[PDB]
Amino acid sequence: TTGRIVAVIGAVVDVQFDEGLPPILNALEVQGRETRLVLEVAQHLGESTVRTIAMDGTEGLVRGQKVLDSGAPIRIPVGPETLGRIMNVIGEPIDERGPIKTKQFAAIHAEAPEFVEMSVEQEILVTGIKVVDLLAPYAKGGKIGLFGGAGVGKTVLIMELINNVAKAHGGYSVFAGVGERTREGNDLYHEMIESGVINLKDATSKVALVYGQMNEPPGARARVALTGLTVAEYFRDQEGQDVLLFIDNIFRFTQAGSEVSALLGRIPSAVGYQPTLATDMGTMQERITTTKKGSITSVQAIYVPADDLTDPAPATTFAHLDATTVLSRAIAELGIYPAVDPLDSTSRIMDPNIVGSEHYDVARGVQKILQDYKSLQDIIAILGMDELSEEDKLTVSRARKIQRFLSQPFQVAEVFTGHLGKLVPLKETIKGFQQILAGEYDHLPEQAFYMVGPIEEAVAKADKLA
Amino acid sequence: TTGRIVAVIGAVVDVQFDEGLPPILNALEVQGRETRLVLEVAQHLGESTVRTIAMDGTEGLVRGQKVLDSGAPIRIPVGPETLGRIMNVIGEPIDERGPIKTKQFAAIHAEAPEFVEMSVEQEILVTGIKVVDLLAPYAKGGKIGLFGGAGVGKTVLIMELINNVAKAHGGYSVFAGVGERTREGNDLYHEMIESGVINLKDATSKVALVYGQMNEPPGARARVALTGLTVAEYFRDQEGQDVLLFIDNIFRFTQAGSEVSALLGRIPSAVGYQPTLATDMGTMQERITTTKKGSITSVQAIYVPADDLTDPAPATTFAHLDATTVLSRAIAELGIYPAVDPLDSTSRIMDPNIVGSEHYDVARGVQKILQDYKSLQDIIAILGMDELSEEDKLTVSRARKIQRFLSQPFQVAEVFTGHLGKLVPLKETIKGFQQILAGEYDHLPEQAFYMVGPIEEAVAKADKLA
Amino acid sequence: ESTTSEQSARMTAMDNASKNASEMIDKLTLTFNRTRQAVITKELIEIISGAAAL
Amino acid sequence: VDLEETGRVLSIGDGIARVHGLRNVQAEEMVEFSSGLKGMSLNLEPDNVGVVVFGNDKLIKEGDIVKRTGAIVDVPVGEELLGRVVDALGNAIDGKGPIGSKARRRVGLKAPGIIPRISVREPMQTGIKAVDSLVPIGRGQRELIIGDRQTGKTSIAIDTIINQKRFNDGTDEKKKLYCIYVAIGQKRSTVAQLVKRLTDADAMKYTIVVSATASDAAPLQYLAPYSGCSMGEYFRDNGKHALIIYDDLSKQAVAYRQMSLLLRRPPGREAYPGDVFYLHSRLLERAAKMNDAFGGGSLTALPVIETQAGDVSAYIPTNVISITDGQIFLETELFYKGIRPAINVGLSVSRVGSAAQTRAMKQVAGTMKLELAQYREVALDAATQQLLSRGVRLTELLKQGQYSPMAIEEQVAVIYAGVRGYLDKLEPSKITKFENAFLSHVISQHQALLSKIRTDGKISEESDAKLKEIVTNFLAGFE
Amino acid sequence: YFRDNGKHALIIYDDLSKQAVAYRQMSLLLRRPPGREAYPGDVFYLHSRLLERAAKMNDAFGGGSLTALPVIETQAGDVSAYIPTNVISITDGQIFLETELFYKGIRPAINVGLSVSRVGSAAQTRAM
Amino acid sequence: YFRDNGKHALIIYDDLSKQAVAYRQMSLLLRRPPGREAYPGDVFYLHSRLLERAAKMNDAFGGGSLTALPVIETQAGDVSAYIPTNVISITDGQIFLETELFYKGIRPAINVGLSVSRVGSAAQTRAM
Ligand SMILES: Nc1ncnc2c1ncn2[C@@H]1O[C@H](COP(=O)(O)OP(=O)(O)NP(=O)(O)O)[C@@H](O)[C@H]1O
Ligand SMILES: Nc1ncnc2c1ncn2[C@@H]1O[C@H](COP(=O)(O)OP(=O)(O)NP(=O)(O)O)[C@@H](O)[C@H]1O
Ligand SMILES: O=c1c(O)c(-c2ccc(O)c(O)c2)oc2cc(O)cc(O)c12
Ligand SMILES: [Mg+2]
Ligand SMILES: [Mg+2]
Repeated sequence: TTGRIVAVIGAVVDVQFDEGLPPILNALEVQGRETRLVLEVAQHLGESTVRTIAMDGTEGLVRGQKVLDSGAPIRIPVGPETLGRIMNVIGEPIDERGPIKTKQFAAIHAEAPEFVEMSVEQEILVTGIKVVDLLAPYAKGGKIGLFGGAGVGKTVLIMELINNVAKAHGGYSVFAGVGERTREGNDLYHEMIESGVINLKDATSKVALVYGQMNEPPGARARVALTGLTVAEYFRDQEGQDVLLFIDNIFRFTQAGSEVSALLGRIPSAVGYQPTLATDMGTMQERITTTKKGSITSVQAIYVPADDLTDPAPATTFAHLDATTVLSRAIAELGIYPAVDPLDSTSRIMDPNIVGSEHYDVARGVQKILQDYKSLQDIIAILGMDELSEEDKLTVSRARKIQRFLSQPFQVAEVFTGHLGKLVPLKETIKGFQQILAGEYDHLPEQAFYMVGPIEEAVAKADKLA
Repeated sequence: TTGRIVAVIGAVVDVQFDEGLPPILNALEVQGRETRLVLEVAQHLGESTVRTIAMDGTEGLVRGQKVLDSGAPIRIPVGPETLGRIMNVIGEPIDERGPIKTKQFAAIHAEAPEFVEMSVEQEILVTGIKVVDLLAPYAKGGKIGLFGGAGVGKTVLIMELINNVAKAHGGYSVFAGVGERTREGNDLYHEMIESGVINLKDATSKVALVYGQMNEPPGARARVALTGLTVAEYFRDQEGQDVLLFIDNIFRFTQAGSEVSALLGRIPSAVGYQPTLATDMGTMQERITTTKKGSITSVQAIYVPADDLTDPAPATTFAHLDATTVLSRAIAELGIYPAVDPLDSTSRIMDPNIVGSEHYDVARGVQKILQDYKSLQDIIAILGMDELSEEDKLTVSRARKIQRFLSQPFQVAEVFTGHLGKLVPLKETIKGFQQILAGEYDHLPEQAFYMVGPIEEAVAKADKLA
Repeated sequence: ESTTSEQSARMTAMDNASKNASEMIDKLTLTFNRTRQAVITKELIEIISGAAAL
Repeated sequence: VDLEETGRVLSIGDGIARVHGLRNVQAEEMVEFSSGLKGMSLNLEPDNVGVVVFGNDKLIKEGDIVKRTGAIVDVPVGEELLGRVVDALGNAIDGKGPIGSKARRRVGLKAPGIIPRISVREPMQTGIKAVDSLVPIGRGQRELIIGDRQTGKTSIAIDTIINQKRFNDGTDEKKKLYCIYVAIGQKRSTVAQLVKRLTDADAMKYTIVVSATASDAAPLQYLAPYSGCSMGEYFRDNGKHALIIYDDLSKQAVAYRQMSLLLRRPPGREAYPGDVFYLHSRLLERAAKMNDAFGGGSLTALPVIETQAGDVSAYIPTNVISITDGQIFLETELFYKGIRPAINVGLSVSRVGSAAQTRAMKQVAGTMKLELAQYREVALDAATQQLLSRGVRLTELLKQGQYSPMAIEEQVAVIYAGVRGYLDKLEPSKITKFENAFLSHVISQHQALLSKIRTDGKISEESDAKLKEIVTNFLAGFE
Repeated sequence: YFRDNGKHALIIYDDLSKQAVAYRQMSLLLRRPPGREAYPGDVFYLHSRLLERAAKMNDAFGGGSLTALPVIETQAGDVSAYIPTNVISITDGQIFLETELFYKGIRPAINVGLSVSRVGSAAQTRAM
Repeated sequence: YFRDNGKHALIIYDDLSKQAVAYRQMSLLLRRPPGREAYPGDVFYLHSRLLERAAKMNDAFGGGSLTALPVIETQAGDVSAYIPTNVISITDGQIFLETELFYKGIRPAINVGLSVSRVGSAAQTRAM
C-alpha cells in the first residue's frame, strides 16, 4: 500500500511498508516532491522494510516521508514516438518538447533472450576504417566494444562509426549516453538536427536518444543503460528490424553500481568493486543482442580506469564482445590515430572461411611483422637500429610503414589531424597492406604512409616529399 | 572532574566520566602512579566514555583507576627558561636539572594563524652560510627539507644555524627530536654544550630541546613536534622573534601519526598511511609561518622511504617545503664544508620577483658554471686539461674557484679546527661570487678561496702564500 | 682513417646506449615504485576486508 | 525538549557526529551545533543522524545540542563576494566585515542538462601565448591544468585571472569575465600571497577567493569547490561569464578519501572510494555554456590536478581527464630546462576551444601548430634542417614570464614574426630579446594596426601587408 | 555416469576462472569473509574437489574413465599468479598458450617449456 | 644485571623478525586493528623499547654496558618492508648480508658498500 522512509544514505533509501511489500525491482514513487523521485526496490531487509536505490537526488528527504508502490518496475515509453526525442532513465522527456505520447510502455528490467533465440549467422560490417576492417573486422548484428583509457579516442571512434555506418542505414538507431559528458549529448543532438537523422518537424527521425550522464547520481547512471537498451529492444522485436545501438559509456554502469554497493551492505570484492559485478553486467549485456526475431548491431565505448585492462570492469567486458577495438595511450602518444592496438584487438569473424583467405592472410601477415618488430624493441631502445641484422632492419622498416598505414584521418577529427577525413573500401585496405608486405614500397619513406586513405595516397605523398 | 578507567588495550585507554566529558584533545592525569601518565582524549564514544591515547606505558593500570580531567590540552612550560633545557612531550624536564621555572604555560594544540594574521610578503631569512643564501636561500617562516643522514656535518650545520640566527636575527631556536634515539639525544646534548649553543653555567643558551624518544608510545612521538612548536610559538607571539624550529625527523612524525591512527581502529589509506595523513601534516605545518608579530622558520630532516619521492609521506611533506638543503657525502669527501650539494639544493624563493634580479642572475651564473664544469669532466679524464679552448680553460678555473668559495668555516666548529668562524652577510656573498664569474680573480690561486668567509679573506689568503 | 672513424662511432654508440639505459632505469624505477605502493595497498585492503566481515 | 527540530550528540570521533533526535531533518540539510559549528545531515538512520562537521570536531562533545536550519546545504551568492576572501561556507576571512549578500544557492545543484546548452564559441583569453594559440579555451569549457608539483600550474590560472582586466575595465559587458579562485589544501600563506598579487594587479575587484587550506578540516576542503561553483553559477545563469579555478582537485580527492575511510567505506584503487570520480564529475559538469534562450552566460572551469612523477595514467588524473574537455600538461623536464610555461604540446588538447579562437590567432597559429608538429618528429639535409631551425625559434617565442599576460592582438603580432620566417636568420639565444624589443615597438609606434586587428578580429589583406612592412623594417633595424 | 559404467568421457570446463568469480560472489553475499584477492579461503578446494573426480577406474570398478580439460584465463600472461597456480597445482599438467607465439605464427600458440604432461609417454601409443 | 653492575654484556636477538610475527599473532587474535602486513600500531614501540635498553652507562652508574645485535630476516632483499624498516631505523647501524656475494665466494657475505656503523671510529683502537 503506502510506505514510510526509515533511512536515507546517498542514493540508498530504506522504506517500511505496513501491509503490502513491493517486490524486488518495483518502482516506488516518493510522495511530497516537486519532481518525480523513483526508488527501485533492491532488497527485502526483513521486518517489513525494503532497501531501494533512488533514480535521482535524495536531498530533502525526511524520515517518515511517504512512498507509494507503483505496482511495477520502472516503465518507459517505447515505439516510434521515442525517435527524435531525448528521454532520461525513467522515460521522462528531457528535450522540452512535451509528452512522448506512446501506445506502449515497457519495463526497463526484462530477462535475456533464451538460448533458442540466438542467431548464429556471421557477416562482415565494413566500416571503412583500415585497422578495424583488416585486423579485427566488425560483424552485422554483432557486439562491438571500444576499449580505451581517458582521452585516447573512444568517443571520436564511436562518432566516426555513426558517420560511416549509421548514415547509410535503412533502420533505426538508439544512442544511450551513460555517465559521459552532458555537453557531448548537446553536441550529438544538434549535430543530428543539422544532418537530419533527427527532424524536429517531420516524423522522419531515425535515432532515439537516452541520457543519464556524469551529472546524475549513481542510481540513475546504474540504470540508464537498461533504459536505452529497452528502447532498442522494442525496435528489434516489435518491428523485426535492423537496429543500431551506441552506448557511451558502458563502464559508467559498472562504476555506478560500485558507488551504491557499499551502501547496500555488500562486503566488497576485488579493488573495492561490488561482489555482483559480473552477474550485473551479464544480466544487462545479455539483453544487448541480435535474436532470430531481429538484429542489433551494438557499439559500446568502454572506459578503462587508470589505463589498466586487467581492472575487473574492462576485464569482465571482453567475453561479452564479438569484436574488440582496444585503443592504447602509448599508440596515441606516437601520433597514431585511431590509436588501435593492432595486436590487442580481435574479432570472432577473423576466420578464413568468413573473410576469405586473402583478407585473413594479409591480416595474419601484418600481425606477424608487428609482433616481430615488438620483440626487437628492447634491443633497439638500448643499442639502436645499427646493431640489427639486415633481415631485422627490413622487418623494422616494413613494420614501421605498416604502423603508419594503419593510421587514418577521420572526418570527425579533421580539426585535430589537419587532414580531410577518409574512408577506405575493404578491397583497397587489403591491397595496400598486401603490397607493403610484398616489399613493394621498401623504397618509399615512412612519413608517406602516415595519415592517408588508400595506398595510392601514400605513393602520391612520397612524390610530394620531392 | 574525575573519571574511571573502563578499558586498557595497549596504548589506548577508555575513561568513563559521571558528569561533564573532557573535550577531544584534553589531557587527562591518571591517579595512583609513580610517574605522570597523561592520556589525550581522542574520541567521544558515547555513553559518557572517552577514548584516549596514552603518553607513556599503560602497564599496571586497573579498570576503575581514577583519572583527573586537566580541563585543557597538554600544557607545557614556555619561555626563556626552557632554553638549554631538555623537556619531553608533556613538558617535564628530562635533563635532571630540576624544574623548568617559567611564568607561562601553553597548550600544545592551537590552530594555525588566521588568514588576516598572514604576511603577504616573502622574505629571505639570511643564514650567513654562502651556499644556502646564494643558491637555495631560506624563507622567513618557511619550511626546509634537510636531506643528509650521518657523517655529512649535519649536527654542525644545525648548531651553526642556531648560532647564526641568534647572531643575525636575534632569534632563538627549538630542536624537536621526533623519534630521537636516546644515545643520539645524549650525544647531541653534549655536542651543543661543547659548541656553546647550550650553556649550563650562565644563561646564553640559544636552543630549547624537546625529545620524543624512540621507546615512547605512538601518541607521545606524534605530539612532540607540537610541544616543540609550542615552545617556539612563545618566542614568535610573545617576543616577536624570527625563530628557528628543527624537526628531527619529519617522517617519524608521520609514522607516529600512522601508528596512532592504526591503534584507534581507523582504516589505513594508500601505502598503509593514516587516512588523515594530509591533515595531520597540515594542522602542524600551518603553525610554522610569518605572522604580523614574527616568524617561525622550520628545518625538517626528511627520510624518504624506499628512496621513493612519490611515497605518500615525502609527497605530503613536499607540499609544505619552501626549500631543500641536500647534504652530500660526495661533497664532504672533497673537503667542502658545509657539505651542501649546490646543484641538488633548491629554493622556491630563488625568484627575481622575491630575492632581486642581481641575487638571481649570480645564483644562476653559479649554477650554470658548475653545470658546465661537470660536462667537461668527461673530457678532462680523456683529453687532459691542456686541450681545452681559452674559454673552456677559464670556466674550469672559475668553477673550481666557485666550488671552494662555497665552503665556509663555522664558528660552532672552532674547537675542532682552531680556524675562526665566519658569518657572511648576504650582500658580501652576492658580491664575492659576482666577481669570480666576471674574471676579477682569475689571476688568484685556486686554494685561496677555500675555507674562507668574505671575498676579502680570499685575497688576504692569496697574499699570504709565499 | 678507419680506426679514427670507428673509435668515434663506438664512442658515440656507447654514449647513446648509456643514455638510453639511463632513461630506461629512471622509467623502470618509477614503475617499480608504483607497483611497490600498489602491492602494499592491495595487501592492506585484503586484510581490512577480512577483518571487517567478521 | 524538542527532538524534531533538535538533537543531542551521541558520539563524536572520526569527524562524524552521531546525533539522537532531529526527527524532522532533511538529507543534506545544514545543521548547527551549540558551539557555532555548522554540519551536514549525511546519514539518516532509524536511531540517529550522521552529521559531517564543517570544522574542528574537537569543539563538539557528547550531549552538545544540535539544531536544524531547515536549509539544504547552501552558500551566499552574488556580486558582493567580488573582492572578498571567504571560507568554504561563505564566511568572510579577509577581516573586511560581513558579505552584503542577498541571494543564496545550494552547493549540490545538478548541472544544466542537454537543452540549455550550446557549443563553446566565446574566447576565454588567458593572455598566455602558448595556451591562446595552441590550446585555445572557450567560455563554458572545462580545461584541466595538470603536472607534477612546482611546474607552473597555479601560474597559468593567475595570469588568466589578471588578463581579464582589459575586458573588465572596458564597457562591453559580453567580453567581461568574473573570476573565482578556489584554494583547496594549499598553504594559507600561499593564498594570502596570491590575493596580494591580484590586488597589486588590480584584479581582485572582479575575483572571489574561496579558501579551505591545509589546516582546514577535510569536509571544508571537500565542500569548497562546490561552494565556489555555486557562486560561479550565479553568473552563468544571469547572462554573465565566470571563470573558476579548483586549485587543486588532487588535494580535494585526498580530503574526500579521508572522510570516506573514516566512514569505513570500502577503499579501492589507491584506497580511494568508488564515488571519487562522481565527486569531480558532478562538480565539473556545472561549468557550462548556456544558449541565448537561457541567458547566454557561461562558467569556465580550470581544475588543477597534481601528478606524481608525470604519471598521467594514475587513477585520479585519468578520472579528471575523462571529465574535462582537454588538458594542459606541464612537464618537469621542460620546466627544469627553463622552458616556461612548461607546456608539453604533444600531450595537450583543447577538445572544444578551436571554435572559440579568434580568426586573427587561427591565421598565424594553424601553421605554427604544423611547424611545431614537424619539429618534435626530428627532435643534415636542407629540407629537415629548416624544420629544426624554425622549431627552436617558435619554442623561444612561446616562452613567457609571469604576470605579463598579452592582449590577443599583441600575441598574433609576435607569432606573425615567427611563422613568416622573420626569425630564421637570428640566433636562438636572441629570440627572447627580439620579441620584447619588437613588442614595445609595435605598441608604442603602431597602435592603429593592433587596434584594427582587435576590432576586425582578423588579419586582413591590408593588415598583412602593413605587418610585413613593420617586421622587415624592424629586423634590419635590430642589432 | 560414463566413468562408473565402463565407458570413457571427456569434460571441458570453459572456464573455471568465471566459476571462481561466481563462487566468490556467492560466498561474499553469504557473508563469508573474503580471502586473497577477495576470493574465499577455500577456492583451491572449489576446484580440487571437482577435478579429482576426473579419474581412471581399475577393471574391478569397470575400467571406465573421466578426463578433464579445465580452462583458466590469465591476465597479461601471468601463469605464475595465485588462481592459475592453484589450478596448475591440481591438474596433471597444463597447456600454456601465449599471444606472442600466436602472432608470431606459432599456432597452436603453445609455450613448450612451460607446458607439461604429468603422465608423459604412458599416455602415448608406442609409435608416438 | 651486568650493565648495571659495572660490567659489560652482549646480547643477540635471533631473530626479531620471528618475535614480531608472534606478537602479531596475539594482536590479531585479540582483535586489535591490523595495519601494514597485518602488524599492529605498537610493533615499532615493541622493538624500540627493547633496543633502547642497550646502553653505555656513565661512571656515576658503574660504567657498565649492554650491546645488542638484533637479527632481522629480509624477504628477497626488501629492507623497506615493515619490520626491517622499523629495526633499521631504531638501530645505530646495519651489517647487510647478501646471497650473491655469498656464492661469489665473498664470505662473510657482508656488503661493505651498504653496511654502516654510525658509532664508527669512536669504537676502533688506533692500530685498526
Ligand atoms: N581519430 C583521431 N584523430 C585525431 N585525433 C584524435 C582521434 N581520436 C582522438 N583524438 C584526440 O584525442 C582527444 C580525445 O578524443 P575522444 O574521442 O574524446 O577520446 P575518449 O576516449 O572518448 N576520452 P574520455 O571520454 O575523456 O575518456 C580528441 O580531442 C583528439 O584531440
Ligand atoms: N612563466 C614563468 N616564468 C618563470 N617562472 C615561473 C613561470 N611560471 C611559474 N614560475 C615559477 O615556478 C614556480 C612554481 O610555479 P607555480 O605556479 O607555483 O606551479 P605549481 O605547480 O602550481 N606549484 P605547487 O602548487 O606549489 O606545486 C614559482 O615559484 C614561479 O616563480
Ligand atoms: O590495481 C590495484 C588493485 O588491483 C588493488 C586490489 C585491491 C584489493 C584486491 O582484493 C585486489 O585483488 C586488488 O589495489 C590497488 C591499490 C592501489 O593503491 C593501487 C592500485 O593500482 C591497486
Ligand atoms: Mg569519450
Ligand atoms: Mg599551485
